[PDB]
Amino acid sequence: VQLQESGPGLVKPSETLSLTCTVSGGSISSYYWSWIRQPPGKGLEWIGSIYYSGSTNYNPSLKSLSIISVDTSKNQFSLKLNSVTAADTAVYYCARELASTGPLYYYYGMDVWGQGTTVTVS
Amino acid sequence: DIVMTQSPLSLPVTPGEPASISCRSSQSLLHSIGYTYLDWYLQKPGQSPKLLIYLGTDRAPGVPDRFSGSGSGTDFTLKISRVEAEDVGVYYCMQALQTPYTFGQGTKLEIK
Amino acid sequence: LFGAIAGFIEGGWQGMVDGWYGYHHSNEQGSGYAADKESTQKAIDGVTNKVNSIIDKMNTQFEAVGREFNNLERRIENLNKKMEDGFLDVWTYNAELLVLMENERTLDFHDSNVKNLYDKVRLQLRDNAKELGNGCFEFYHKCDNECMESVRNGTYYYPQYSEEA
Amino acid sequence: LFGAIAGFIEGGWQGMVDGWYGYHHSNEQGSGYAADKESTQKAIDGVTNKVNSIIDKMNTQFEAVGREFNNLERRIENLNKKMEDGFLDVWTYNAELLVLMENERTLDFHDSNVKNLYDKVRLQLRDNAKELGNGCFEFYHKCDNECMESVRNGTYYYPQYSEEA
Amino acid sequence: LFGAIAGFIEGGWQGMVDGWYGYHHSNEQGSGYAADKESTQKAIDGVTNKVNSIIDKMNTQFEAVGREFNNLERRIENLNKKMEDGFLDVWTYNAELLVLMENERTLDFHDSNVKNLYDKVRLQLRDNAKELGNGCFEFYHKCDNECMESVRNGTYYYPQYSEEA
Amino acid sequence: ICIGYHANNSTEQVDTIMEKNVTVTHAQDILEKTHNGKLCDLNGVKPLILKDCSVAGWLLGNPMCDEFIRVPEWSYIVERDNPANDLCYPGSLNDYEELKHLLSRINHFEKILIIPKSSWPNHETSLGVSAACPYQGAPSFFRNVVWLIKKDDAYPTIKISYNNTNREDLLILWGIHHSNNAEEQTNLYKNPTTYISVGTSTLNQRLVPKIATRSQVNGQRGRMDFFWTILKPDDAIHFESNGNFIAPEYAYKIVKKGDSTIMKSGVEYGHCNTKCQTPVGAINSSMPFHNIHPLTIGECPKYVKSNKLVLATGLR
Amino acid sequence: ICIGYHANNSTEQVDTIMEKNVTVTHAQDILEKTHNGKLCDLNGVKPLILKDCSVAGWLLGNPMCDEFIRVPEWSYIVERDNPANDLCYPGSLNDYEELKHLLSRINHFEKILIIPKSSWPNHETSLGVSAACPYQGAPSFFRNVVWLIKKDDAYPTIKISYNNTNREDLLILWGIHHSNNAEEQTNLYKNPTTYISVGTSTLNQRLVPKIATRSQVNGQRGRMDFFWTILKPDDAIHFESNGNFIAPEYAYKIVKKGDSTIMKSGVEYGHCNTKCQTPVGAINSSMPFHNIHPLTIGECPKYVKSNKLVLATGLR
Amino acid sequence: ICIGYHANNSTEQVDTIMEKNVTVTHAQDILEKTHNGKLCDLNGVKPLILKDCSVAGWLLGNPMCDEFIRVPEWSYIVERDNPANDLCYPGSLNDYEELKHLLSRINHFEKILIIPKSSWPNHETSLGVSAACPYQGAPSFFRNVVWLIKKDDAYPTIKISYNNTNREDLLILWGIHHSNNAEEQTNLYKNPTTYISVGTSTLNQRLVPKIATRSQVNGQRGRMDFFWTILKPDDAIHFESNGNFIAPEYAYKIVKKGDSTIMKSGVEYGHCNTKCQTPVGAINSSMPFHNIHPLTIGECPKYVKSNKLVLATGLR
Ligand SMILES: *[C@@H]1O[C@H](CO)[C@@H](O)[C@H](O)[C@H]1NC(C)=O
Ligand SMILES: *[C@@H]1O[C@H](CO)[C@@H](O)[C@H](O)[C@H]1NC(C)=O
Ligand SMILES: *[C@@H]1O[C@H](CO)[C@@H](O)[C@H](O)[C@H]1NC(C)=O
Ligand SMILES: *[C@@H]1O[C@H](CO)[C@@H](O)[C@H](O)[C@H]1NC(C)=O
Ligand SMILES: *[C@@H]1O[C@H](CO)[C@@H](O)[C@H](O)[C@H]1NC(C)=O
Ligand SMILES: *[C@@H]1O[C@H](CO)[C@@H](O)[C@H](O)[C@H]1NC(C)=O
Ligand SMILES: *[C@@H]1O[C@H](CO)[C@@H](O)[C@H](O)[C@H]1NC(C)=O
Ligand SMILES: *[C@@H]1O[C@H](CO)[C@@H](O)[C@H](O)[C@H]1NC(C)=O
Ligand SMILES: *[C@@H]1O[C@H](CO)[C@@H](O)[C@H](O)[C@H]1NC(C)=O
Ligand SMILES: *[C@@H]1O[C@H](CO)[C@@H](O)[C@H](O)[C@H]1NC(C)=O
Ligand SMILES: *[C@@H]1O[C@H](CO)[C@@H](O)[C@H](O)[C@H]1NC(C)=O
Ligand SMILES: *[C@@H]1O[C@H](CO)[C@@H](O)[C@H](O)[C@H]1NC(C)=O
Repeated sequence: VQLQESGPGLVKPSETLSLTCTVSGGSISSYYWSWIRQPPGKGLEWIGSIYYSGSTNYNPSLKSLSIISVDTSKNQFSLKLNSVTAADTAVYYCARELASTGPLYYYYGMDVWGQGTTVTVS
Repeated sequence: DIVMTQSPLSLPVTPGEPASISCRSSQSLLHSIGYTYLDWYLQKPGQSPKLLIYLGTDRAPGVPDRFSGSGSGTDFTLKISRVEAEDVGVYYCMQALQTPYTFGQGTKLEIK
Repeated sequence: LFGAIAGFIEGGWQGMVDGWYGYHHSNEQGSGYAADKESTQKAIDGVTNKVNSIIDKMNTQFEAVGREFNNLERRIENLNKKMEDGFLDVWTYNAELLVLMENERTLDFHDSNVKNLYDKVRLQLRDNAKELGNGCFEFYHKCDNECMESVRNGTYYYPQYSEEA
Repeated sequence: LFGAIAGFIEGGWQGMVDGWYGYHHSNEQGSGYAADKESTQKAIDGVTNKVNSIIDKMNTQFEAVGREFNNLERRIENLNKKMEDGFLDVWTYNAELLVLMENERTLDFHDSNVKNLYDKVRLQLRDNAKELGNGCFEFYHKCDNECMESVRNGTYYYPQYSEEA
Repeated sequence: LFGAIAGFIEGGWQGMVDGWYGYHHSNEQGSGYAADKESTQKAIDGVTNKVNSIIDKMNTQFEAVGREFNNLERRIENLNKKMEDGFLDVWTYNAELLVLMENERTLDFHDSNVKNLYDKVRLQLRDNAKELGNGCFEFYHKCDNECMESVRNGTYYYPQYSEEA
Repeated sequence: ICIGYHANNSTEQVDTIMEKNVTVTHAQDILEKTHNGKLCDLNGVKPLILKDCSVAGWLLGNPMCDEFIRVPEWSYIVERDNPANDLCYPGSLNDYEELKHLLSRINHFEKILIIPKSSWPNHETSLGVSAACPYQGAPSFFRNVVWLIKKDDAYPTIKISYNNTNREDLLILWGIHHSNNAEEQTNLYKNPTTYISVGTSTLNQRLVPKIATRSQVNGQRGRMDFFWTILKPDDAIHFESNGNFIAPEYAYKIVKKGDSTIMKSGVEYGHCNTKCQTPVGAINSSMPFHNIHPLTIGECPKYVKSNKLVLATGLR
Repeated sequence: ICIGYHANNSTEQVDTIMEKNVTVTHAQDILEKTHNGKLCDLNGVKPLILKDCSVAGWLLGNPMCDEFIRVPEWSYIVERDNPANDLCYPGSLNDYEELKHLLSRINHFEKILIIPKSSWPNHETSLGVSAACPYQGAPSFFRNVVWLIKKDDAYPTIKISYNNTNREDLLILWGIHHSNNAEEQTNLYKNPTTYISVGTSTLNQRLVPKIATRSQVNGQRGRMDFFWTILKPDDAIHFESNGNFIAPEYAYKIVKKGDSTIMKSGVEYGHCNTKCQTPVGAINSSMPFHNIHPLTIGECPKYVKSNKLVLATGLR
Repeated sequence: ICIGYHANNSTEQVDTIMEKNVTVTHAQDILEKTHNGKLCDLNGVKPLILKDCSVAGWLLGNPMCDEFIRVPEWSYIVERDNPANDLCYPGSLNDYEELKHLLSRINHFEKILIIPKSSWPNHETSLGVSAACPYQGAPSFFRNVVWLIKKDDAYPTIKISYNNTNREDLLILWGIHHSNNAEEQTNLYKNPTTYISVGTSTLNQRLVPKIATRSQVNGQRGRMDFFWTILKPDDAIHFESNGNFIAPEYAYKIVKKGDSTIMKSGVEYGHCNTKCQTPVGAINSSMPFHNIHPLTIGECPKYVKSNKLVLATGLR
C-alpha cells in the first residue's frame, strides 16, 4: 500500500488549494486518513483526520476553511485550504493512520506516508 | 493544547554507543485503555516519516531491534543501542492521545 | 386388609358401570344396581386428592442438569455421576415405595369403604335385617322400593317398619 | 378408614375434658361425662412415642454448610447448589410425606381406638346390651353405677347380670 | 391395629408350632390345636413378598466409592464428606422408616389376618355360633369332627344342620 | 337388598408390597413409556442442531461446520455423541466444560465482527490455513479466529484493545499456538521467545508457549490451546502478543440469556411441536413421571428409573 | 352407657394425603416460622459481625475496616452480601474460598506480629500507600502486609526464614504485585524480571508478575494477587524475593479451633442470647423444623422448605 | 372353636414407630453386625497387602517396599490409613488422588522395561541416591525410576520417544527434582535452567524447577515432584530434558481393567476366602444390610449406619 499526493504546486492567497492524495496498491477502508503539514523549519503540524465513513476532525490551532474530503469509489481523499494567507507554505504529507478510536482502540501509527509535495504560496 | 519539548536538540553520538532522546508535555499521555500513546518518527533527509517505535515502547515492522523506547506518564526515553550510520534523521515525537495531535521540535542526529 | 375384597363379598358384579359401591336389591317393584353416589363421591374425591398430593409433593425433584468433565477430572466426574445416580435412585425408590404404599392404601381404603358401607347398612335395620355372610341382608319386614331409596339415602327411621315377625 | 369418626358416631360430644376418649351414661345415679384413662393413656403414650420417634429420626440429616466458589468453578457450584437443593427436596419430601402419612395414620388410629372401645364394650354385654346405631347401648336390665365402673375397669362379669327378662 | 393383641384374643398359645394362625376346639371327639393353613399360607406368602420387595427396591441403593482429596481441596472433600454420608443418612432413614412402618403394618397385617379369620368364622357360622368375647364360639348345635374340619376347610354352610334350639 | 361392588373388562395390573400382579378397575398409569423418537421444536423455537459438529467446532467456526454461520434463536443445543469435526487442528480449549456450562443459560447469540480482517495491518491473515482443517478439498482454518503468521518477515507486538460499548455481554475467543520446535517458530513467527498477555478488569492471563515434540493427531504435530472470556459492558479486553497469537475475528454478543442445555444426541430432526424434549426423542404428554431419560429440557415429567408405575385408583 | 370422642372448639388444621384441610383437636406444631429478626450471641460469645467489609478485608486489614484490629473470641463471622470495603487495591486471593472454608472451623485468632518494620533495613515501609484505599481521605494501604518498594534506588533480595516456635498453627499471608507495565517495575522496584519463591515443608511457590496492561478497577490498573499458608508447630516458612513482594508484617495464630461459619447477611447487630443463629434472624425455639434459611450455626432445627408442617397428635 | 395365634418362647424384640421394644415371634434379622476381623480373598484372588506401603510407595518402587517386586493378579489394594513409607524422598506426585481413581478400576499390572539401562549413555544410571530412602542402611532411591545426575561434568539433552507398540495402555511415571539452591543445582546438573518437556497425543507439559530455600522433611531439602501419564495403543510418549529429570525405567502395562478400591485399612492379612470385603473385616453372610463400614467391594449388604434392623414376621 502506497499513497500518492497530487498537488497544484502554487496558489495565490485568495483561492483554495486543491491537494489530493490517492491510495495506490491498497484499499481505503477501515483506516484513518490524516493530513499533516510541514512548514519550513517550524516542525510538523497535524491539519486533520477523516474516517472513511465520516467524522472529520480539524485542527483547532488554525481555522482556514478546512474541508477534508473523502471518496471511496475512486480510492481518494483530498484537502482544500481556502482563505490562505501565505502562512500555509508547506511540504504537505498525506498519511494513513492505522488506528481506530471507537470500540476498537488499537493504535499502530502512521505507517505509510506519501512521497511528498511542495507548495510555495505567493 | 498539548505542547511538547525536546530535552536534547542535537546529539553527536559515536556509533556503537546508545543515545537518549526525551520529550514530555502537560497531560499524562495515557488513554482510557491504558496503552501509552506515543510515536517517534525518523523523517530522514529527503525521505518521509517512518513509524519506528510506536504506542510508547513497541517497534514497527522492518525496523531492526536496535531501536527501543520506555516511559509512562510525562517522562519518556528513546534509546538506540549500537547506533549505526543508517540511523540519521530527526526523530519527531508525536503525542497521539487527543484530537489535536502535535509534534516535538526534532533531534537532528549528527554522526560523530 | 379389612377383608371385603375376596372377603365377606364373594366377588364383584358385572352390571354396574355408574358408581363403584353398589346395592343389588330384589324387590317386587324391580331389581337394579344402585350407584350409591355418597360413598363413591367421597372415595373418588379422596383418590383425586391422593393423585393431587402425588403430583404436588413431587413437583420439585432433582433436575439432573447434564454437566461435563474432561480427563484428569475423573474424581469430580465420578462425584457428579454418583450424585446424579444417587439422587435418581433415591427418587426412584421414593416413587416406587410411594406407589406401592399408596396402592396398598387405596386397595385397603376401597376395602374400608366397602366395609363401612356394610357397617352403615348394618347399623340401620339393626335387628330387622338378618346379615347374610356374602355381603347381603334379608329384611324381616316387607320393604318396597322407597325404603330402599331411604336406606341408600341414609335417612332411615327404625320407629318406622318396627315389626319383627 | 375404620369409620367411627363421622361413622358410628355422628359427632363427638363437647364438655368431656379428660384426654381424648371417654364414655357417657344417663343412669339415674348421675348423668355426666367421664373418661377411660387406660385406653386413652395407651393412645397418648403411643402418640408421645411417635413424636419422639419422628424427632429421633431427624437427627444427623444434611446440615448445609456454606461453600463458596469463584467465577471459574460454575460447574462445581452448580453441582453443589444442586446437591444441596436435591437433599433439601428429599428431606422436605421426607418431612411432608412423613407427616402426611402419619397424620392419615393418626386420624385413623384414633378412629381405631374409638372403634376398639366400641367393639370392646360390645364383646361384653353380648345380649344384655342392645347396640344402638349412634355408638350407644341400652341394657335390658337396670344396670347401676357399679357395673358402669366395672366396664370402665374392664372387670365385667356377664354371669352376674343374667337378667335379660 | 384392629385388636388381635389385648383385644378379644387375650394372648397366644404355646403348644401349636405348625401354622401361625390356628384353631382350638373342645369337641367330644378329640380336643387339640390345628392350623388354618390357607390363611396362614396367604400370610406367609404376603410376608415373603414383603421381604422380597424390600430387598428388591434396596438393590439399587447408593454405595460409597472411596475418593481421596488433597489438603487444598477441602471444600470438595467437605462436599463428598457430606454426600457419601448424606445419601447414607437418607438411606439410613429410609432403611429405618421401612423397618418402622412395615413392622407396624405387619403387626396390623397379622392383626387383620386374625380379625379377617375371626369374622370369617363369624360370618360362615353366623347365628348358630354364639360369640364369647374372649374369642370362643360355644356352638348351639353339637358339631362332630367332620363339620369342624369343614369349618377349617371353609365349606361349612349354614343350611346344613340348622338347629338353634 | 345387597352390599357389593363391580368389576370390568380390564387386564391392567398393579403391584403392592405384599402382592404383585393385582388386577385393578379403571386405574391411571402415571409412567409414559412412549416417545415419538424424533427431535422437534420446543414451544415453537427451532433448536440448534449440530450434525457432526461440536461447541468448539461451532463457536470457533469449523470450515466443515459452516451450516451455522447465521444462527437464529434456539432453545437447546443438540450435539452428536462423537462428532468428527471438533477441533480439527489439535489442541484443547481451556475451560471448554465451563464454556459449555455457560452456554446452558444462553438461547441466542449475535455473531458480531469486533475485530475485522482489515484491522491487522502488520500481520498476514490469508495464509493462516492448515491441511488438518480442510474445506472442499483445500487447506483451511476456523472462520471465527485468525491465525496470524508474520508479514514481511516480522511479527511486532500487537497490543490490540477492544472496549465493549455494547450494552450486552460479549463472549471473546482466542488461543495460543503450541508449535513443535524452534524451527517452526522461526518459520512462522520472527520472535523466538513469545507470549500472549490478556488483561481486563477481572481476568489476568499470561501464556508462554510449550514448544515440545508431540505425536500426530489429525496429521500435524501441533496444538492450539484456545481460551475464552466474557467481557462486561463498559469493560475493555486488552490482548498483547508478539507471537503464537490466534487472534479473535468474531465475538458472540449475548442478547437472550435464559435456559437451555446440551443434549449429546444423534437423533434426526423431525418436524413437529411440543413442550418437553428428551435426547432420545420427544414427549407430548402430561404424565407425572417419565422413564425415558434423565435429561429433559423444558417443563417435563420427573425421571423415575422404574419401568412400571401404575397408581391403583381402582377397587381391584 | 355410650361411646364417642372429644371436641375442643378449635379451628387449627392439618394436612393428609387424601384431604388437605381437616379440623384437628390438639395438634402440635413442629415448624418454627418466626424469629426475632436480628443477630446476637451464641452462649455468651460476641460474634464477629464485620460491617461493610469481607474476610479478605479483615484478614488483610482494610483501611476502611479499622474496628477489628484486635478481635475477641467469636462464634461465627458475618459479612454483608455485597460488601464495598474489600480488596481496595484491585486484586484477588488464591484459595480465598478454601481460606473461608478453613476459617469456618476457627473460633479465635491471636493477632501476632511475626515480622516487624525494623526487619526491613534496605526497603521502604512508609511509601507503600495507595489512593484506592482511603483512610480519613488520605491515601493508605493494608495494615497487615507492607507493599515493599525499593529503597536507595535498589531492591536487595529478601531472604527471610521465619521459624514457628509456637505450639499453634499460624496463618501467614503475603502477596505479589502484578504491575500494569514495565515502567512501574522500573520505578516501584529496580529489577525488571522478578520472582517470589516461597518454601515450606508442604508448599512450593515460584510466583512471577504478569506485567501487561489491564483496565481500570477502583481508579488503578495494577493487581495485587494474595496468597496464604498454614504453618505447623516447629515448621519454618521461607520467603525469597527480589521484587513485587507484598511482605507480611502481621500473622494470625489459631488458638481456638472449633465450629463456625462465614455467614452472609446484612441484618444489624441486636442484643439477645440464643443457641442457634440463622442469617435473617436468630431462632430461639426448640421446634424440630425451621423455614428461616438453609444455613444455621448452632444447635438448630433441621431446615425444611415448606409451610404448614403440623402433626396431628390428637383426634379429628 | 376358638381362633388364636401361636406364641413361642423367643426373646427377639422389634421397635415399631409407635411402641418401641415390641416382642415378636420368629422374626428375621436383616442386620449382620459381625465380621471375620481379617482380610480374606475374593473369589480366590489374593489381594495386594502393602504392609507399611502406599500407592506412591508401590508404583514408584520404595526400597522399603521390596516385598512387592513382582505382584500377581490382585482383586483389591489394601493401603494403611497412615503409611510410614511413602514418598521417602519429599515431594508430591501430581494427581496422586486421580491416579488412585484410575487405580480403582485396574485389577492387574505387568511391569515392563520400556527404558533399559543401556538406553541412557552419557548419563549416570543408578548412582544417584538419597539418604531419605534407606535400603540395608546404605542409601538407595526408588527402583522404578532413575535419577540421572551429571555423569562427566556435563548433561547432554535427553531426547527419548517410546512408541507404544504394545496393544495395552502403559502407565508411565517420571518426575522433576526441585533442588534446594543454585549451588546444588549446578553440583548435580550442569545446566542451571531446565525445561523438562513431555509430549503425548492428548497431553503436553513443560516443567521448570522451583529452586528455593525450603525446610527439612525426612532430612532432605529438595522436592522430587512426580508426574504420570497413561499412553494409548500406537501412541508415542515423548520426553525431552536437559536436567532435573527422574527418568522412567519401568512402566506398568494395564492387562485387566475391573473394579478395585483402596481400603486404607491397617488390619492384619488373613488366610481365608469370602465374597465381600470390608476395611475392618470380612462379611460372610447374605444379609440385606451391614453396619460394619461404608466402603465395600463385592456382592455385599448395603450400609445402614444403624445398630438394629429386624423385619417382624410374627404376631405378638
Ligand atoms: C367382559 O368380558 C366377558 C368375556 O371375557 C364378557 O362376557 C362380558 O360381557 C364383559 N363385560 C361387560 C361388557 O360388562
Ligand atoms: C406378572 O406379570 C408380568 C406381565 O408381564 C409377567 O411377566 C410376570 O411373570 C408376572 N409375575 C410376576 C411374579 O412378576
Ligand atoms: C509408532 O509406531 C507405529 C507402528 O509402526 C507407526 O504407525 C507410527 O507412525 C509410529 N509413530 C507414532 C508417533 O505413532
Ligand atoms: C470504554 O468506553 C466508555 C465510554 O466511553 C468509557 O467510559 C470507559 O472508560 C472505556 N473503557 C473501559 C475500560 O471501560
Ligand atoms: C401435542 O399435544 C397437544 C396437546 O394435546 C396437541 O395440541 C398437539 O397437537 C400435539 N402435537 C403433536 C405433534 O401431536
Ligand atoms: C364453643 O365456641 C363457641 C364460639 O361461639 C361458643 O359460643 C361456645 O360456648 C363454645 N363452647 C364451649 C363448650 O366452650
Ligand atoms: C385450605 O385452607 C387454606 C387456608 O388455610 C386455603 O387457602 C385453601 O384453599 C384450603 N384448601 C381446600 C382444599 O379447601
Ligand atoms: C526451628 O526451630 C527448632 C527449635 O530450635 C529447630 O529444631 C528447627 O530446626 C528450626 N527449623 C528450621 C527450618 O531451621
Ligand atoms: C429465649 O431462650 C431462653 C433460653 O435460652 C428462654 O429463657 C427465653 O424465654 C427465650 N425468649 C423468648 C422471647 O422466647
Ligand atoms: C416354653 O417354655 C415352657 C416352660 O415354661 C415349656 O413347657 C415349653 O415347651 C417351651 N416351648 C418352646 C416352644 O420353647
Ligand atoms: C429395649 O431393649 C434394649 C435391650 O435390652 C434395652 O437396652 C433398651 O433400653 C430397651 N428400651 C426400652 C424403651 O424398653
Ligand atoms: C462362610 O460361611 C460358609 C458357610 O458357613 C463357610 O463354609 C465359609 O468357610 C465361611 N467363610 C469365611 C469365614 O471366610
